Amino acid sequence: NTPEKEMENLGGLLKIVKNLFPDSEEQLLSEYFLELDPNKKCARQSVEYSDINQWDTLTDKIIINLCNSKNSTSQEWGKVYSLHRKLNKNEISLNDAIRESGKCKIKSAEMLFFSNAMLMYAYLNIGEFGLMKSTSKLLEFDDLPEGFIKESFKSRVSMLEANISLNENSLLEARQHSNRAIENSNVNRICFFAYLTIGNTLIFEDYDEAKKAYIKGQKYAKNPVHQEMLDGALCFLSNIWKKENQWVNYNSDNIKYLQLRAFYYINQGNIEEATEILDELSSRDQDENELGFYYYYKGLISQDKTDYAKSIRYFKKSDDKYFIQLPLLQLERMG
Amino acid sequence: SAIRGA
Repeated sequence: NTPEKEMENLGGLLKIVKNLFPDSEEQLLSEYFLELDPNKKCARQSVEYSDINQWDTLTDKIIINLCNSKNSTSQEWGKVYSLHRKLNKNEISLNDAIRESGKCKIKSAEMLFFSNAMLMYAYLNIGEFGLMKSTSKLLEFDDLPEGFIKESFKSRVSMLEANISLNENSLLEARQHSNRAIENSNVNRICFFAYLTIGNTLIFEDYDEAKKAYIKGQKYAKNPVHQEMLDGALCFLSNIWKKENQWVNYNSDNIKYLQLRAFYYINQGNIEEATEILDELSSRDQDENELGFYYYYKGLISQDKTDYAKSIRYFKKSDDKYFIQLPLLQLERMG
Repeated sequence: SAIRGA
């Protein structure tokens, strides 16, 4: 209960606020984290706890305090997390991010570990699943000392490995990684993506069981960004099984949510406005995995097996062994 | 497109 500046272990104060004030810990520590000394180890722990929770407004202000600090380790943590947030907010390109990180450099085992994990999030975001798979082999947990950060990174990696297993069509392994992230984490973001991934593995097996997993993930979808993603997953699930879709996004310019609205229009029969959506997406820079879905939706409209051919190539280029079964199945029906 | 996340 000492003043904010001379705190010794956040890992003790955090374990008493989530058990006492669990429903309001975001606003409580949004004021407490900013009063910590940016030169101490506690302030460096706060940027990781704020970012794992994706309290983006809080994270961006802790980073400013770390960058403007004058302890070399805090400056290193602040700059690495700064590049991480830039990749999240699409204000720097991945090709320019790998060049930045080269000229400094990094010497703490935590930020040397997180530098590679950060890239795995970007690889996931732009559908470069070959680089994500291979990068995870360079994450060695034996280089990290035991403590608060290591357990937090273990949670991050459990969910990265769940998506690697999903992309490789290892559904049981993906569910095991997602279940271990749930059993050993209390962060809403971790639990949300765990149940989002569980549901993704059941999209083609059973509609209800996939929806049961997304329903659990709704309980952790307080972040409106997470809400938009769960809506897109439920929109994609409703379009696959041809069920009532109450999650169609009409007010968004995101490539993936625009595709899902076009997917919805295809199932409705509004070919004119499904084509118009796919028409404008042709002027957008879609990643290799988005282009796999894009040409699959094009094939459902034009019946051209060459559209399914190019969908498959794009799915193999991004190394997606799971959703590639959508164009493959649609031509097995054609003969 | 399906929605993935970690």
